[PDB]
Amino acid sequence: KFSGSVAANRSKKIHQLTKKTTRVKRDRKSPRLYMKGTLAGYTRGLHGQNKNTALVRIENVNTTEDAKWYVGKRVCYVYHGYKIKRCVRWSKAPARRSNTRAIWGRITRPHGTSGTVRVKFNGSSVPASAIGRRIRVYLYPSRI
Amino acid sequence: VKANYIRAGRLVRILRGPRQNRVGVIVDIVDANRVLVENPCEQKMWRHVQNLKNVEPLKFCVSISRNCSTKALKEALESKKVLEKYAATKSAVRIAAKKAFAESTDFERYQLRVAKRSRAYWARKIFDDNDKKNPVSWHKVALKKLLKNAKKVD
Amino acid sequence: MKIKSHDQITFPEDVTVSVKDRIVTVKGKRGTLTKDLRHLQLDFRVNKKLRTFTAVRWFGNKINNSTINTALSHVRNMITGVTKGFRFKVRFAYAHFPISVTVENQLVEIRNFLGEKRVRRQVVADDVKVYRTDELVLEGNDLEQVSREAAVMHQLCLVKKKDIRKFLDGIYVQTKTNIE
Amino acid sequence: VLPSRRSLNRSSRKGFKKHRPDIIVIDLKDHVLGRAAAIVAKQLLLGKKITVVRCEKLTIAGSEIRNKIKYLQFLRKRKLSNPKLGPFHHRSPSDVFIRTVRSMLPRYTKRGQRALRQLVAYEGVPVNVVRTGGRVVIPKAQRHNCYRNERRFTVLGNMCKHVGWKYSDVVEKLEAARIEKSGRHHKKMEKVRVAWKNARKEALKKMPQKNVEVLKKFGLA
RNA sequence: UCGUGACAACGACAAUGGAAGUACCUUCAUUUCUCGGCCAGACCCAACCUCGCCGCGCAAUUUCCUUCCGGGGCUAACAUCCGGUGGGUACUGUGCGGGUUUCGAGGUCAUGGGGUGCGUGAGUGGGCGGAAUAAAGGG
RNA sequence: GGAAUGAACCGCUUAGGGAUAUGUGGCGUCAAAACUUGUGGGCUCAUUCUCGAUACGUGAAAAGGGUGUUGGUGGAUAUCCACCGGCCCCGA
RNA sequence: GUUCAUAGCGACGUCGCUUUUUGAUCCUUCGAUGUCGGCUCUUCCUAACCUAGCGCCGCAGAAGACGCUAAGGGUUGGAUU
RNA sequence: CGAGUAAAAGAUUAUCCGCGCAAAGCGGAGGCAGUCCGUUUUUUUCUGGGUCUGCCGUUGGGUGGCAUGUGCUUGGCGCU
RNA sequence: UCGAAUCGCCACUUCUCUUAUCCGGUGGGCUGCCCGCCCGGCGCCCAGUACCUUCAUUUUCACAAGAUC
Ligand SMILES: [Mg+2]
Ligand SMILES: [Mg+2]
Ligand SMILES: [Mg+2]
Repeated sequence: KFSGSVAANRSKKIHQLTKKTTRVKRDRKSPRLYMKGTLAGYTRGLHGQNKNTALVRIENVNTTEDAKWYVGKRVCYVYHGYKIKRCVRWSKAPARRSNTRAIWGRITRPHGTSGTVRVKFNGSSVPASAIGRRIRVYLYPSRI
Repeated sequence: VKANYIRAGRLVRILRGPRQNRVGVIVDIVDANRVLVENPCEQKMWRHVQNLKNVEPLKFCVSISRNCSTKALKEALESKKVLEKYAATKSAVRIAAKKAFAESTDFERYQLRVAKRSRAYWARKIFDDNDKKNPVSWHKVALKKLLKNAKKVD
Repeated sequence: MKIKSHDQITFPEDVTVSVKDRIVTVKGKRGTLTKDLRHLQLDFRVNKKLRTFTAVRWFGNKINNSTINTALSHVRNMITGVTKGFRFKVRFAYAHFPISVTVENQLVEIRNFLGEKRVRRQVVADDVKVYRTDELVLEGNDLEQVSREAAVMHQLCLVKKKDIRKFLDGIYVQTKTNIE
Repeated sequence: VLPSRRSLNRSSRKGFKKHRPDIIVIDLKDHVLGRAAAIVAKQLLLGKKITVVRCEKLTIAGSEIRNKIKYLQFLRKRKLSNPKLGPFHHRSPSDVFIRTVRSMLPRYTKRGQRALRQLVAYEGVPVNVVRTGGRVVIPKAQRHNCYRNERRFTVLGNMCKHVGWKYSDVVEKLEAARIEKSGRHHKKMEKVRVAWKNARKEALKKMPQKNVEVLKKFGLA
């Protein structure tokens, strides 16, 4: 039912339990440089929605004055397709080729009083399959 | 039951106003949910109206009468040295610490990060060598069980 | 609204009263009693040196202020129960058919009430002691318990389908008196 | 759920052992039913996975007689020509919470159906949820910030009993068993908690003299 | 209207329809290939639109403030309140301002540019050049 | 474009499109907006067709009662009487 | 109503509810919605005749009047038409 | 390929079983050689004898139980 | 076979109860003041505050060109 013999397993555990000290997990890998947001939906009223503008809720803002810090920042939505298509640095960096794709946009102005922002996604509009999914809010361009 | 009572001469701290986290002494009571607050030993904090939903009573009290003069209140506060005692309280130090973190300049934030890491390392070193003698952790306790179990067969 | 409404009752010596989160315990020579007052929302305190029990309501209307006296009455009754106890006496009033009552430990049987073959049965709670003398006597520490057993006994026997002015047969309570 | 041989074989080739999605566990004891449902429903639409426990401790404003009558009025509604097609009257407290949340979602689109799929709604704290992590509460619906003290309120479990629920004794028997096991375990490891506390103390006087001052300035030492 | 091969998928909202994207298909059209009518990012000029910070005028700040008394009131007093005495010299209103011998910033995927570089492709500027140094107009 | 729904009510009146700001109506979820705003006052508890809550909309209610609770007015005595409102309850 | 307004009733007045009668209207249907009664069969309402539980009487017993909660169950066979 | 058990409880479920409260503590475990693998702690496997407790399939013969044509249990043969 | 979206984790959190309640518990003195007593953590670039130590031409943003599963 198990692997190895009863011997050389009792000795293995004794050797592992000794020499053991207090060691913790340290995050020394590549860092994250963006804030996490969610796509609430599109601007709308009781008559219907208008898909040329999107509403994004960011973590730890909860205030209009905090949302004003993020006006002009760049925003992207990350998803995957079903084969490898062309990408930036397709020939200079072949390791980048993947099914991953990104749709970019910018933050125009705050929405409401609770820290929601308005986003315009370049020329086109974001697909409706992104509603409820992760949105990346980067720290550039920076005024600070 | 165990609440501090609202009365003339009771120190309070403001909750959500423009003068947030500031201390002053109640000087009078008008109706059920309004008082007059004043603190003559601190900038701003002149006599003003304050809702009773915006204050929290403290443990310190000063013997004064209702509608007392500003010079009388100033004399009473310095005689009892009540303001100094509040500054020594743990609740005041926690509030002062949070204000210091909000003003940090990303270099003192690094210095605090170094200080916390140094303490965490030394705590780990202290915890060990008290686990070798009188074992307490999950692994060191199981080591005794393993060694005794293997004594008979080996 | 009133800023404060208060009242107090004095309890004698050799009796200990304690309160903890609107739960009152009173100790005496005949035992201890406990009452749950978590449904009242009042401010209870005891002095333990002046021997007084105080209840305060702070910002209340008429409905909120009317529970101060009700709470104080209950604590007074508990003190009067843990010392000198309570005792009730009931009487059997039969005109023609002599009704019979039998007490077997904690069980009571009533027979021959108004010429009926049905046997009425009642089980008395443990905290209330019952014994027979034409006199049925119930005694205990809790006035509320003792009074409720007498009420159950009286309601067991009633006249049905007959003029209640002409027919006046039943069980009635005569004397309320402390044990000592 | 129930990984087939296709799933186990793929995990064997790839080398994967276990995976756990990000889930929030909410303790629903002493929570207003309507206010908690409204807060949770909006969070579901925002792409969150939520498990709620102790659904029998939810509270409703009013007396038990008033709320029991309200349910009996709901139970009276049924399709006269074929009651097996009519509205369904669930009886367990956890099913009542899910029905309340469902009425606060767009339930006739794929977006709302997917959101409702992300809620679990247990009764009590089951064995597979005990050791996952710390539970959370919703301060906006905690019923000690919501109800005036003198107003009567209903406990959902008591009301769900007397209208058809028949597992109240099972739930309370399992809950009492959990308390004893959790209480015994928590009293254990008091030595290691004290040892760690006695390690952070006396760590000072071993650190360099400058890092202790920085700790004191920020109110951490 | 039907058969066959290939493919696309699709629960139950009868289908069809509108708008806006996306995933796969394109025997379609146009452009480019050592400069490109391709995709992004930042910068400049003009225009428009915002935010910070600093102020002004008016009797608006006297039905008011402060002292010393006589009533009155509470508790030993003080205070709330009413009459007098001498001093007076952040404040619940209303109409407005502020970058060029310079008051600090932001945005335009919501605008036009040759983006100072050739010729008739007309920088009009308190802002670009040249001169001069309190020049007239206020407290 | 609003009043869930409605020829006629409210707002507004219409070439094809962006940015900004409004009207009527709104800001617990459905459903955009106070992530349940105020460092604003009071009143109300409604047990079986189930308290109340967007005018037009009689798209449902009367006479008559109730110290249930919260306010006024006019008289005696240091609490009593008479009368009139608000919300809730019976009449239903 | 032995005296007794209100056990039970209640004139002269006045306030309502229902749509199970008959009127009033003329909105839908005249390139058609099969027009009375009975037979058969299911379901709903309560303004309660019987069955359950209570209060009250001008309720001694028996037999009844009135009122409340109650629609779970029941409510017949025939002569003439 | 988009992973949530009203399941267990540990070298991150791996590296053995039994009693015990997610305790204190208390019990059991067969040795040798080869091949192919092997960055370690009696490394990970595959065979051959190697002596076997517990087993499957047998032989009859003596019992014995069940409701009595069909299965078992005791007592020896060799045997996997 | 699979190129994929997601980007904290912990045998110190992963027990319970109250909110008219000593909010860490807990006594005393004279109906509110005064006086005593005892006891989340890590993680963010030397395994640790200290000397030492390779980062490139991927030479100005682009899914982290890296991880987890
Ligand atoms: Mg919303
Ligand atoms: Mg026809
Ligand atoms: Mg027909």
